[PDB]
Amino acid sequence: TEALYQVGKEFTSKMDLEKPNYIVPDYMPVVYDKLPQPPSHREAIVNSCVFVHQTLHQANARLAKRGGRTMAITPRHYLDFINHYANLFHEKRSELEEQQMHLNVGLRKIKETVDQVEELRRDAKVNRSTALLKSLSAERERWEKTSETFKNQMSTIAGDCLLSAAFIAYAGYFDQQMRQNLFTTWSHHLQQANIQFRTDIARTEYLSNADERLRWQASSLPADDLCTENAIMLKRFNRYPLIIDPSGQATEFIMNEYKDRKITRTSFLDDAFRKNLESALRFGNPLLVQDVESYDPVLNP
Amino acid sequence: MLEDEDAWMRTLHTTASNWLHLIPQTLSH
Amino acid sequence: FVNFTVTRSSLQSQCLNEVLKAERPDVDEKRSDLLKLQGEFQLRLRQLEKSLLQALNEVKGRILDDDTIITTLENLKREAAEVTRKVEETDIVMQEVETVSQQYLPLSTACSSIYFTMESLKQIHFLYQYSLQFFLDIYHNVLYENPNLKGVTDHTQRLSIITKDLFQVAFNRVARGMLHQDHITFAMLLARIKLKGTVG
Amino acid sequence: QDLKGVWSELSKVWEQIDQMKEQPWVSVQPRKLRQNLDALLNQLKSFPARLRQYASYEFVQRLLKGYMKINMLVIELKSEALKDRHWKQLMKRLHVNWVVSELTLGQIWDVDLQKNEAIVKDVLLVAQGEMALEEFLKQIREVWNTYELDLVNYQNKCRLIRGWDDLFNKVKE
Repeated sequence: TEALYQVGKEFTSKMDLEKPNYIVPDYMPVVYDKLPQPPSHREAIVNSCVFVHQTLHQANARLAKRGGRTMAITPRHYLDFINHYANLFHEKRSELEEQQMHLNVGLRKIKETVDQVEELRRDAKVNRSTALLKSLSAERERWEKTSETFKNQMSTIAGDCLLSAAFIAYAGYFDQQMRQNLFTTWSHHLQQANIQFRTDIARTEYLSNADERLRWQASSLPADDLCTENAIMLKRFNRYPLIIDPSGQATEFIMNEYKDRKITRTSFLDDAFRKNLESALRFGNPLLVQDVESYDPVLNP
Repeated sequence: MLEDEDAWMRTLHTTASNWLHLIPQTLSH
Repeated sequence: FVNFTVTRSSLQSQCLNEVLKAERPDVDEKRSDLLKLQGEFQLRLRQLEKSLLQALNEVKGRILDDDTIITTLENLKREAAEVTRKVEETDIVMQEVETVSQQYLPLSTACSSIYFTMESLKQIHFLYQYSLQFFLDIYHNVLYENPNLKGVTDHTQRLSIITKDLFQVAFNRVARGMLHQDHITFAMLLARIKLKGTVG
Repeated sequence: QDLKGVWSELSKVWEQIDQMKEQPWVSVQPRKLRQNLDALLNQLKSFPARLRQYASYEFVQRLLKGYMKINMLVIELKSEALKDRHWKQLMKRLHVNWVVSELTLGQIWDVDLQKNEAIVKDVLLVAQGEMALEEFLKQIREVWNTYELDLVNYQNKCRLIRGWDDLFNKVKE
């Protein structure tokens, strides 16, 4: 627990996870017995980040208990989770700041247009300027409230990214039911720690714009919640992905998506696999390798 | 139970226990 | 890892979504609209502000060409209030879709059980192999091309007819490709599935 | 009168920084540069507390900290991947008319590499890809210029070629 806590703190130290108004909960659940007390927002966030790893280990152990096929959980999962959390936090904060700045520019231009129509009222066009102003000011007021909402969105970003970052890193092999169970457990633990997060989060919607979903559906993506989440996992991956697709739809989806990049098909069983892999690594074209059940170890580095 | 995957091992434990109890422990040569 | 594997819950969700789309499309709209109160609607609402600001400073005293620029400002007046209504009506809609979706849930569980039984049929005879496209085609026939639903408008009767036709069409389609010995076995499996799904 | 003290104690650091800046770009070894910069920073850390309050000391310490931060990009700029074309691309994109033979470390240092890290990363990525392709063509040229057809005697009548499988495998690859 201490190693996970320390490797989390020094990777999420560059992030602005500071909240001066963080009300510490009366009774907090702790994985790191030596947490600073009373914990601050950064301390609580890192403790929750370790809760994600601990709960995932417990879930895998439970799946082993009921005879299900388990998958190894290693420190690299935690490093990938923290990297995804950092990239997602930076991306969402950058997007919100860009939107808020654009809305401030819009308010400036609305005030400029109000000045222009006031100049035009100095001059039967003049009477109806009373209507356009009645519209413009209303729009201005609307934009003002929109700006206020953005502030609340800031207060909700951090935990939300956590609940998404873990989802991108850990719960990729699990089925939909256990994915939802893990997400509910993480959300409950975040609620227990007074970390502010959206109540009704949609993972597939928080991590992808509708243009991307439309593009995926244009490709051979079966449109389901699990399939959309998987398609997101094929976009926000730090480590290369392993696609378990008995149907075979996902291979066609990857092929159609990366056709512009001239992706080429290969399999481990193929005799000319190593040379094709050498060419792909040497020149940079993307590659899809099939039949990884007979995984060659040469791909380890 | 190939379609049903919910407890299968809970019953299989009792079944295997009964099967062990039924068979004699050894056969003298 | 990225698992594109069909399971009980995945197929249950797919079937429930299909039923909500086919038989209660209003709830499907109110559900797709509940996941569009996230980035989609607000992104469009401010993407319209982008075009507004593009055509707001294009002025040299010609803003009042007819004093009818408000139309461009009215196109954003409507949607905002609309996306302010749905944000206000986001708890009534959520409870409503929950209540309406739980009604159509036993059908989804029956669908998952039936498909997984068809997948289980392999170890009874080597010929008894059926793809998920088979079950989904059975469901498309049962929901859209069902002659028994014509003239029925009450939703409860439609649901009951859909369930009965699902069991019947599944048995007919599967048993047309089975030896006569195994028809009773599959019928017994479907009867057990309905007994799990039947009420009372 | 403490202004004279801080200026006198900072003068030596300025001479060393300028002497490093005057070094021609070809002779730069980034590891030695890091060693010299670390020596300068440790020397700066030993000044009396009275001098440290001044803005000049903070400015110089921040300057050396920035040079240390961009030392990574300086290492990447000494990559053998970069060629005349890539230097031309850097000059055009950064709007600087450098002369490669006459370039000095100071000119790269005072150019805002920290702000313009994206351009530098893009150019060195293109350089890495082009270096990969170039070395692959070099491998082809060396292999086929050095490949000899093996010959084995056959009944003392002639020597037939041996190794068809290897030759065809190499040609196919």
